[PDB]
Amino acid sequence: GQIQLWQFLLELLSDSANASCITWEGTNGEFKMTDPDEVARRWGERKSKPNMNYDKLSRALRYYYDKNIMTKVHGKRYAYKFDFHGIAQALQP
DNA sequence: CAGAGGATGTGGCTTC
DNA sequence: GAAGCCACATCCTCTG
Repeated sequence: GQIQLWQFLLELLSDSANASCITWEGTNGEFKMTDPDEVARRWGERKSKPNMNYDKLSRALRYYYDKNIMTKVHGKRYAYKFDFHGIAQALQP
């Protein structure tokens, strides 16, 4: 508890063990969900919510476009880009 | 199956 | 004991 979504994802990406589950992809910002279910599973877990799936998760991310927190890497599959613009905003009191 | 966004609901923190 | 917003969860009818 006491956490956002866009945070959780960072936590995982800092651990190179989870590269099986979610790995940084090249350019600053870009990453891909190699396993978009083991992700969805651990999220419900951390948020004590055992009905969780990529279906509801990606909707939660689709809100972060308007907030300029992260953006969809168009065409490429299960891939996403963190957005420093609105990241720096949520990182202020 | 993605991926998209509207609609409604929800546990969360709080102002009168 | 109630109205305020917050960031999700739940759902849903598109589309490729």
